[PDB]
Amino acid sequence: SEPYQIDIRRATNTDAWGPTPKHLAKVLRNRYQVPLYLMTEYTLKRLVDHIATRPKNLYEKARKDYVNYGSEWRVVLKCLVVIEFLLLNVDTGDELNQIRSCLLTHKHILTREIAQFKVKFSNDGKMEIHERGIRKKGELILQYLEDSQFLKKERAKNKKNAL
Repeated sequence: SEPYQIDIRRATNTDAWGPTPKHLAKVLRNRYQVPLYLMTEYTLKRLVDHIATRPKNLYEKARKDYVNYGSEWRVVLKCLVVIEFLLLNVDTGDELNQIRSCLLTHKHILTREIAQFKVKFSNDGKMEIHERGIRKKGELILQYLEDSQFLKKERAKNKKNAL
């Protein structure tokens, strides 16, 4: 119910389209009122909660109600897009360190859950490409955490057309 949470939810909704540049900018502007640690943590919690809501097998698939069935992969991918966007766009020092500390605290999400991610079913038959997309985004985030110099340069490149 907090404003930053509504913004993150908009950016990471189950809709087929988005996030737009404006959605991401809106999430980012919460840094003037909310710590980056919390923005990062809520993004991870949404990611985890939407991974957990999926059925394990056909028995539970048929018996749990499961709104968003076959489109949960989108929330997962968009949450990773938000994390990548924050890493590239927040200020050096306090803001960036807060994101990184939150990700490191929960590093298993990247090193296990995302690394091993499977999309069993998606509504358009394209499970393979969605799975690949998610693992790739997870890989990029891990690279940013593993190689500070790469992250530093990408952040500098990201400013080239800032205005």
